This record gives sequence, structure tokens and C-alpha cells, in this order.
Amino acid sequence: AKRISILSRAQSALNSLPTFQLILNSNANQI
Amino acid sequence: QGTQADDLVSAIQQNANHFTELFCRAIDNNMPLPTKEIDYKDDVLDVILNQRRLRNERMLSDRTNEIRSENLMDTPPSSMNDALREVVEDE
Repeated sequence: AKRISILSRAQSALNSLPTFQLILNSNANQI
Repeated sequence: QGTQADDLVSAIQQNANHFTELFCRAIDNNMPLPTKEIDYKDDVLDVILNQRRLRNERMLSDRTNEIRSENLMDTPPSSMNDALREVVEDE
């Protein structure tokens, strides 16, 4: 995301970027 | 000439320890390429520094090439190169 948060906002015309959250979904067996 | 210049002499005389590093930065910014080449009669420190400069160039080129190989948005060439060198020298 740091590579995306630099190469995008500097081209489509300070910024601190936090640690991203992992959200993960499964379709397997439900206990 | 009539243009306005700061008193660099007095500022150096008051705070010379900072201006040593400022002058070193200015010198390193504008350093001519060596006309002579590295030979076996050069100093060990010189060839160490030459290898460090070549290493810095190689990691810069490798990081730029890997990031270009990613193509992380598949898209303005000059602005692309500016943001590209900005992210490469930062990483």
C-alpha cells in the first residue's frame, strides 16, 4: 500500500499511512 | 550586482560546526566525474568508496526495475518517473 500511496496521489493531481487491517473470509466448514 | 545575499561569512564564523556539514552536502551535490579510472595503484579507501558508490547505483537500479516490473496500477510518463524515483529512494 505504501507503493500505491506514493505512485497515485503524486500523479492524479504530509500523509501518514497506518498499518493495514487483515479481514479474511472463509467458506469452509462452520464449527 | 545589486542582488541580496545573506552574510555567509558571519554565519560561518558564529556556527561553523553546522556549516562544515552544509558545505560537505553542497560539495557532494555537485561533484564532477573522475577523468581518471580506478587502477591497482589507488588507495584502499578509494576503491572501497568506489565500490560503495557502484553498490548504491545497483540497488537503486534494481529497486526501480522491480517496482516497474510490478506495474501496480498499469498507468503521464514524467510524473510516473518522478513518483517512481521518489518511492525508490525512500524504500
